[PDB]
Amino acid sequence: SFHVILNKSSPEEQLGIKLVRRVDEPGVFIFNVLNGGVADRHGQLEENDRVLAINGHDLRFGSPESAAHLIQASERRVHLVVSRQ
Repeated sequence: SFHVILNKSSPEEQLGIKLVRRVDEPGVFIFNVLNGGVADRHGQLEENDRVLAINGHDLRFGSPESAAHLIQASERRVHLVVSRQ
């Protein structure tokens, strides 16, 4: 796994990542990265990356709903632990 730090300019700003579940395996995955958004401009995240944790909260067997809630909860800093096949 590897670390990605994204910073929100405002607490309500979205990261520009659509997170999804999969029918046949556990995990929270990136479906797409929105052009010009925070994640896109940072440049590291790719489609199909798995989000393993956000700000120290484990998402290995978590949901995109929990991920969204955690992203929103942070005032600015979003520390993602990510894996890529």
